[PDB]
Amino acid sequence: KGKHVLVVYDDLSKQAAAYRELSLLLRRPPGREAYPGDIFYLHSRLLERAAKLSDAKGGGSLTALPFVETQAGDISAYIPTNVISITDGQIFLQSDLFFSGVRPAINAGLSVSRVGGAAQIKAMKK
Amino acid sequence: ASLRDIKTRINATKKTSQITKAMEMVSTSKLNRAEQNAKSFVPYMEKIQEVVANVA
Amino acid sequence: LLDAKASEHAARMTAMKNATDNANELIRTLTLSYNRARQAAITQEITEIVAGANAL
Repeated sequence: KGKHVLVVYDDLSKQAAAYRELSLLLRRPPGREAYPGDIFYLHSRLLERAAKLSDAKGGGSLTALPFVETQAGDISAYIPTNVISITDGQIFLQSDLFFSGVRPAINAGLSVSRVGGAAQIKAMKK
Repeated sequence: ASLRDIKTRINATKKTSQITKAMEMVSTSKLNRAEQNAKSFVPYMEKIQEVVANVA
Repeated sequence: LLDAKASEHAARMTAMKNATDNANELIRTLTLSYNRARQAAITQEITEIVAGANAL
């Protein structure tokens, strides 16, 4: 309708756990870490629906902020890698920074944002 | 933790051991050269302290 | 000052010796942990494959 929406998903890790439960109970063949073969298909289908519509379509937009929880900083698990590969950028929060008084604990080094520079007013760009 | 954390810590320890060993090997020559430099002034000090001890 | 430099070099040499020894002890302990970590990882890999194969 031409509006702008901000969608926040709180635990795609928990969603994937539920889908793994369903897949295993239906006796579908499992992949690595017992995950179903189409968990990446599921997440890609979910996340590729955020967009910036052209002014022909009304100019509306929908931005998504998925969350992924990692166990003791292992960013190399199956779901973390799947979600990392899909999104345009990532923001990393670390307990080492969090408890050292640095909060919010964005690790500015690891974090990336590919769109960045076209999403910043000129004053902030300078 | 993970193999990532363990191997990262091992690599950091390895690099630090390399640096420390290099510093030690540097320091050995400095010790020897300092000793052989200190050997040089000994007769001069003995001469001057002989004269001052005579006049003392 | 010459004996001061000699003492400084000797202190550096001994301190680097101690640092190297401590680093090598850390390395042996961390490798001893690495062994059990990678062993558990291998067991997880094999078990995860074989238990999925067994039921289907």
